[PDB]
Amino acid sequence: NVDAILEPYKTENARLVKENNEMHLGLLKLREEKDRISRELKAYIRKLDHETSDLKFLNNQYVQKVRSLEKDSNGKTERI
Amino acid sequence: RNVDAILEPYKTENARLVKENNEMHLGLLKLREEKDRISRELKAYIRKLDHETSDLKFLNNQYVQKVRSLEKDSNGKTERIL
Repeated sequence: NVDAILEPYKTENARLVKENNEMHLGLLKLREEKDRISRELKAYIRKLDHETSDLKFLNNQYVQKVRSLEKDSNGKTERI
Repeated sequence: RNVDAILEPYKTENARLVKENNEMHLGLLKLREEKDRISRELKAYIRKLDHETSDLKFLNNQYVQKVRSLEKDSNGKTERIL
């Protein structure tokens, strides 16, 4: 009789425990996806941030050469 | 009061599980939005760096063409001197 009184509460509890476990795992799955994504994209950003820095350095290297070659093309006109 | 004492743990635990499940159901929605926001923001910053790279690559070739142009003249002017 006690078992018949308790059965609805034991069934509901089992339903809620199943759901609680599923949601804990779901959150963990999702936080791992977010964590995996963020670290991948942030790494690819660092790779592109290096390429930009190299291209910016190389562009200044050409600016210094253009100023050097323009001085030479001016010295050669003084000689002419 | 003995039936009440037998069911009180399930009544309490069930109420605790419902509260937690509701909070985690919101937690999942909040988390999927955060993941989508993070992904959009980082993928956008990647595109911003992609354009800068393309502009720097185009500008670098523009300097390569000028260096070849200036080197030709700096060679033609030496020939004129001789």
